[PDB]
Amino acid sequence: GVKAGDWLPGFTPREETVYVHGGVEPDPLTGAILPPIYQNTTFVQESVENYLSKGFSYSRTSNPTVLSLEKKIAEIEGGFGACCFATGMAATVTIFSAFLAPGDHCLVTNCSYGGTNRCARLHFSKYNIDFEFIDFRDPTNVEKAIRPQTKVVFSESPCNPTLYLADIEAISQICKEKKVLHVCDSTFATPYMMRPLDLGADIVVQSTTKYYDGHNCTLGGAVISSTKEIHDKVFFLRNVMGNIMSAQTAFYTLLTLKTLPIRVEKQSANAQKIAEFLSKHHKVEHVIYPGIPSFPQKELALKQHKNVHGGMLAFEVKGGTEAGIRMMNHVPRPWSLCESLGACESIITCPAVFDRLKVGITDGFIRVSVGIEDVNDLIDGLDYALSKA
Amino acid sequence: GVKAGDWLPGFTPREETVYVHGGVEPDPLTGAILPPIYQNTTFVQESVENYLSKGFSYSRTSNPTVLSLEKKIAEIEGGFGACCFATGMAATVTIFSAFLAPGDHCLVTNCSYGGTNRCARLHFSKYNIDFEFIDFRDPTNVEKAIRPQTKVVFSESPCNPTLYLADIEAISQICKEKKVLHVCDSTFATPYMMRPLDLGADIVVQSTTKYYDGHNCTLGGAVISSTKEIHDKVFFLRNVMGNIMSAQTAFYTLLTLKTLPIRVEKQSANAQKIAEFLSKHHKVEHVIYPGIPSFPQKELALKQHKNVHGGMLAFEVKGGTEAGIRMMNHVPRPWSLCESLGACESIITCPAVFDRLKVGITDGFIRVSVGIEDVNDLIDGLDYALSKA
Amino acid sequence: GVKAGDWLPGFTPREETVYVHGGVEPDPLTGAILPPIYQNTTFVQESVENYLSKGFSYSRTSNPTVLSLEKKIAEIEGGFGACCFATGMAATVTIFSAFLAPGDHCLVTNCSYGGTNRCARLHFSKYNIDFEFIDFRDPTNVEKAIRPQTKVVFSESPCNPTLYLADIEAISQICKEKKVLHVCDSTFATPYMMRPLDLGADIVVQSTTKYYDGHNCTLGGAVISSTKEIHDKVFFLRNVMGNIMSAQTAFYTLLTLKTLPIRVEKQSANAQKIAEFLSKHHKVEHVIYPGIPSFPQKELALKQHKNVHGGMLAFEVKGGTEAGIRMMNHVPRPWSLCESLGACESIITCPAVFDRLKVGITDGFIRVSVGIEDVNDLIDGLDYALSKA
Amino acid sequence: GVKAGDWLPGFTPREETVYVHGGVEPDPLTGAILPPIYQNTTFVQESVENYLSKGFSYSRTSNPTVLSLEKKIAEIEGGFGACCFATGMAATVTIFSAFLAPGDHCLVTNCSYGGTNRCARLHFSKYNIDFEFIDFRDPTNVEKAIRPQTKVVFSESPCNPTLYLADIEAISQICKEKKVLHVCDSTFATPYMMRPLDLGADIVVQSTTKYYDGHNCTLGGAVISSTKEIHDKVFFLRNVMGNIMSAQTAFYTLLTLKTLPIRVEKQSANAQKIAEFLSKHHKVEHVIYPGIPSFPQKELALKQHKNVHGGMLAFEVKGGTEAGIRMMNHVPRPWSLCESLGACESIITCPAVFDRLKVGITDGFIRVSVGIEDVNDLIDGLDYALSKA
Ligand SMILES: *Cc1c(COP(=O)(O)O)cnc(C)c1O
Ligand SMILES: *Cc1c(COP(=O)(O)O)cnc(C)c1O
Ligand SMILES: *Cc1c(COP(=O)(O)O)cnc(C)c1O
Ligand SMILES: *Cc1c(COP(=O)(O)O)cnc(C)c1O
Ligand SMILES: *[C@H](C=C)[C@H](N)C(=O)O
Ligand SMILES: *[C@H](C=C)[C@H](N)C(=O)O
Ligand SMILES: *[C@H](C=C)[C@H](N)C(=O)O
Ligand SMILES: *[C@H](C=C)[C@H](N)C(=O)O
Repeated sequence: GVKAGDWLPGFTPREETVYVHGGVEPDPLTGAILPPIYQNTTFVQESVENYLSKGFSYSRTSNPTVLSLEKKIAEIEGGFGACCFATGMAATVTIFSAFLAPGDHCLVTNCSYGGTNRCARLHFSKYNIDFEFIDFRDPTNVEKAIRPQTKVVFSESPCNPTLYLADIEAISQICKEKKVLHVCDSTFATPYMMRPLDLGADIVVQSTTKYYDGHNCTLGGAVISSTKEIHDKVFFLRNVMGNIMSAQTAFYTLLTLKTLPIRVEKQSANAQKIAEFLSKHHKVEHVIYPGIPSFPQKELALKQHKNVHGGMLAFEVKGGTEAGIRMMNHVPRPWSLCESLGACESIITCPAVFDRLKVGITDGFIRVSVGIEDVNDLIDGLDYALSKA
Repeated sequence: GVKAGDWLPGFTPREETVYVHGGVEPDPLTGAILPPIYQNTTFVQESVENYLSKGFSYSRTSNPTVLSLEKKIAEIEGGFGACCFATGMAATVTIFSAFLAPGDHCLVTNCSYGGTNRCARLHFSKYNIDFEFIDFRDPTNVEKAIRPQTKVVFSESPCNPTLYLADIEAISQICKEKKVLHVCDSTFATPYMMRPLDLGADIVVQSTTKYYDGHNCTLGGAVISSTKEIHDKVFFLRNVMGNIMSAQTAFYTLLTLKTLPIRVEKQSANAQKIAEFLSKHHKVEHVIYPGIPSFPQKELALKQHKNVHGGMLAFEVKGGTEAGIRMMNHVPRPWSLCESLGACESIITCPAVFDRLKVGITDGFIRVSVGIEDVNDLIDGLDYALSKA
Repeated sequence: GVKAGDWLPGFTPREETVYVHGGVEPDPLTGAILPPIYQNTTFVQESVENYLSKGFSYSRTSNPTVLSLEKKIAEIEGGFGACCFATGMAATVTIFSAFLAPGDHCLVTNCSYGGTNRCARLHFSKYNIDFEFIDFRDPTNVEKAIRPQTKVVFSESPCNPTLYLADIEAISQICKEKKVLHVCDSTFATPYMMRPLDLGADIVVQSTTKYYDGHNCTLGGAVISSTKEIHDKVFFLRNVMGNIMSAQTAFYTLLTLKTLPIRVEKQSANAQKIAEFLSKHHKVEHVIYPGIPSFPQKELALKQHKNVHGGMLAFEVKGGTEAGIRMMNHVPRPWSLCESLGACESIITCPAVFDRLKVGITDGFIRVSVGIEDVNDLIDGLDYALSKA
Repeated sequence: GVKAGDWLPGFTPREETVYVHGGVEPDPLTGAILPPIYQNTTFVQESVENYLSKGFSYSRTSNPTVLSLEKKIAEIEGGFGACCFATGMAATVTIFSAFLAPGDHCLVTNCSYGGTNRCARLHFSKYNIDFEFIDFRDPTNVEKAIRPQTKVVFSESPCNPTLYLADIEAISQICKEKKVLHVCDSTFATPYMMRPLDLGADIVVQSTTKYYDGHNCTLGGAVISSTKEIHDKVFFLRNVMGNIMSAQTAFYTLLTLKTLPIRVEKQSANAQKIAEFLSKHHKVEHVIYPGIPSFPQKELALKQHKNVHGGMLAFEVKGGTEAGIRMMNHVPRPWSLCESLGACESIITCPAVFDRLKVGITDGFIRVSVGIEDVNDLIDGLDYALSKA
């Protein structure tokens, strides 16, 4: 006995259905199929006694549109709850703010996203928090570097920009044994390819700017928590730091998330073909893509990646820095020369120009974000650029 | 000589590249990869003499964000130019307002979208314009029905809600011989499946509300004209009728159009499987889908549809009206019971309750718009509803 | 016995309170003090039987945000109901579309807004509708020009750009005697200065673009009807023409309307001072402003205008067209040289350059929209411009 | 030589002109009178060498719409530069993050906004930063409380919710002598009433949520710095913390700031009349408003407030807590029972329920934010509620 507008009780929607509908139901007041945008700072209360009945009071603390996105994101990533932020850096910084105090130690991948690196070094370390950067490719490095003061192990997989993988299940096992928080930044992967919470991570951080948005439209971040205790700590501190996502951003991301599976499938199919083309090009010294046989962590890629190997790839042009620069300066449309990644629009950048040599970022190293354009235009443009290297 | 930011000279970008990038280059002032939203009524002029240098004066007439969308739409549909409107109905009535005058005769598909039918009968016919509704399935019917006062032949394909097809190329040949304007509403098809301007139509009308948007987010319309003379008449009259699209809607549509190929591929693959499922179901009386082998206009569908047979299908439940209604009252989530079509969210519609019998709209007749959810959830939901019917 | 969140029963809110709160109450579901933006095309129905319970089905026909604005506008203008449109021209054109048929006659002010003029002449007259342009300054001209075929008398007061007044109560008396519809465009006045429905008009048309918005942000129109029968006709035809306002525009206008009284008071105080300054300047041949003693319809202005004499003024520079042009070309910031009016930003334009001499628009004639800047900057800028005339 | 579009050289525009036009010129590309919304994540670079020519790379770092708002805010507040943030709390915590390090002492008003108090105690003090809450009413208290480790003196004026004043100029003289940073939160005052940078403060923090917005529409924060060195530290750290304002919020705030002078004039005139009414009411125990003659810091208010005494007031109901609660449960529309302040809509707040006794926040203590409704409706509503108390 269930009617139009109910899910059938006892059934779990399958993956692509969750991207379309998770966290959202038609508006109860009007039936609007999309939740309205609560572009609104404050919420009227029925009486002094009934404060917070209806659930809301002030949009810095929580907002209904933002909360619909958080419910969707928690379902997609497999978490107890999620908090959404103005940016991915805000999400990351809130984890550092909540879980570290002076005297604590934090292990971070040495090939982090650069911003994560700069916020650790140039900011939180003034609170006498010890950040140690290590090679997460071997989990025993993590196990050996954990101290009694270690509170957080912060992995990223694939890693910005070298696309190293971290074995998330094994690191989680180590972190569970040592009772330390395992935080994983899986922005490059997407939950469609890898869900760190499924593999035992305690927290996931996402830049929703990148693939969740996928359109170069909005900035955003999310923290997805494995437990209520962690979630409530993140939520409380978000209210204090004032870095919640806005209702309009959340509306845009509720919309673009619906297509994340078909976008990432297309981007990943394009990236596989581009990586194969570059691996045969004589001006190209090395290609990094988890889907080609030369990838050094192929075994882990096949264990840890679902569905696809992602839209990110990297390569090194022969001839070092001058050659990388000539190539960049001649990459034609439809490519865009710019920062960011994950978008329908294909993007290329040179991480070093825009030492570093021990992090993998060699002289002619190029990070490529593959979009959903026709792959022949993308390949023709790279081939032209490489003719100038 | 080609540098970053230039297209390779002498290359036509491929189709999916045009969906991503058509009509848009990075902002010249800032490099912004998306054009900014010109949420702005009026445009400052540098002098009386240099009036309309920079090209804009007032947003009812033209607006830069709307103009970017129009360039993209004209490129995708293969037209000389496009005009964007607040809604598909505004686009349609602007065509009727511009190209019909008292004493004129207009042939319309008798299976027209019901709105198009009702603006003709209940509104424009008070101006002594004669609208004749005829069966467009056989082009010879069109040729035979043309009269000395015929000015417009207004086809639609597939037709709302019965999915009858019209042979656009054959009708265009007839219209070209008799010197009559051919207008085609290809809302249900999408330029990814069928481009009437390639098949000889003089004008295309689109409800961008449906598939161009594809997210239940915005209303919009577009008129794509084969020639400059037609385009300039539409543009002039849009300014007079005050029914242009807004900048914010144009921005949303510029974003959602980038994924139209992958969305329509996913929706159409889902629709093919749903239509096969329904065609085998013992409580289903008839199934209409241009891609299943029993489709009555199979030969024209294979000639006229490019990649897919679309996301729309229709079927009738055995047991007549009471069974159709019981079925629709029990269709569970992920389905939505509502009007409209074309969206990521799958939609089930009852065309009678949201004579009718003469041209297909039967008792238990159900119009289905297939979204991008997991097809197995969609089928599970219909199978539940059918078992309750 | 009434509590927080109720109006006291039996009391009518006063004028400025209606601009702040009319048509809107906190969201029942969340208490949001502002209504959320229903950026949403379609609305899910509970069952086939309960179609249109909850009130909505499709945003071309009606949308909740748009309806909140319509309720506010109907209260502010004193009408039974209001319909909102994509633009003021759409509102006007819908009145012509609904109330005129071939053979009918329509009286229109000869100093109309130009667009109204061009849509009558260059478009509706092809339906054999006879538009006659007359001098509304004397009501007996209206009474003498009414024919048995006259269905609409269309007044505008103050008139674009000459600021002639029409005696709205007297014209209404004439129209009631002859049983013809009196439609008044009171865009230049605002309901804060004159409510034609209070003076017996049957319909008001507004470009909400101008003062209701007041920020050069959105386009919009409204039709406010004196009766249910008129309202329902406008509503039905809006659904057919597809020219409804969007939810986002309605949200912007729900916000900017809150300040219309304080904006228009400031603009009107500035305009009075500017008009006094120009009336003494030796390069200025004539100044038109209802608040200065030289205004020809001063008696009617004092009868018909409440609170203020408005933010619009006009003047003629000595030396004809070349002098008007030199002046325009040298009007400095904070002035903007552009079309439109009613905004926080002061705007100046020359109507003729951008015969006409019998409509009042003389050679050196300048239409001025006064904003809310400091009046000394505005006057200093005009004085500088006039030194170049 | 000055032409349309130029300011007169050597003239400082007056204050209300800067609210309308500060930081914004017509779009160079199109003449758009409002800057377009750069709803856009990343910015295309023309070459490796010309990196950050055009001035933008990524919206977390800087965005053109946000930068226009920052220029306007810096002009209005009288600063070298401004940084805009997602919220006022983000602005505040960015100040604490940049200018405090372990071992540092910080003096804060004991009547600080409660959020500011709770980010200090419950968060930054875990970094061995000592926050001391002292009575800022007498500047000598500040001078006496400074210690060798004092780095920041953080004043607020008027204070949330008690409306205590701090003598900003005297405190700035003390801070300049002791070489200590003076930060002033003048959210309640608005730059129209009081500019701390003019009174010697080193930094101003604003919740733009409140009066800059004034419409309950957006969240936002701003930090306005007296020097380049301070501004560059704030900017660098905003990029690291990921808490910048978004382009859409900056667009709303650019619009709402244009009317801040006339809004605050209207709200303050209403608040003066409400405060006089309350001061005469037999069920009112105490009334706090800086403009009524019994205000305890009347002399400083007359020295420090420019045009108005603001829209905030507070009062206590006779009969203690039960009476205050009965009163608030019966305050009718147009009042809203909720958090926040500064808006067109009048708001009544209970600060305890939305120790406290030591610094003013008594039993029946009610915080009132006066909007721009008709003052007689506002008073009628309070008089009804008071009669029920
Ligand atoms: C971009 C990014 C971030 C930072 O997110 P923003 O949204 O840019 O603040 C963090 N981690 C990774 C892997 C990232 O790519
Ligand atoms: C929906 C539709 C229309 C009308 O478009 P709106 O955007 O709803 O005004 C016209 N033709 C077809 C085939 C349609 O489906
Ligand atoms: C501007 C105007 C119009 C047209 O309104 P739009 O919003 O520009 O379509 C109609 N009447 C008057 C008096 C006007 O000023
Ligand atoms: C509201 C407020 C804040 C915090 O600003 P948010 O925008 O709510 O984060 C800081 N100071 C005062 C005085 C405030 O009123
Ligand atoms: C980070 C820029 C600060 C950006 N997302 C990138 O990786 O390019
Ligand atoms: C038309 C509603 C008036 C709608 N697009 C439909 O066909 O459902
Ligand atoms: C009309 C332009 C077509 C505009 N509102 C004006 O009067 O300037
Ligand atoms: C703060 C809520 C956390 C709010 N601006 C208030 O003081 O009401």
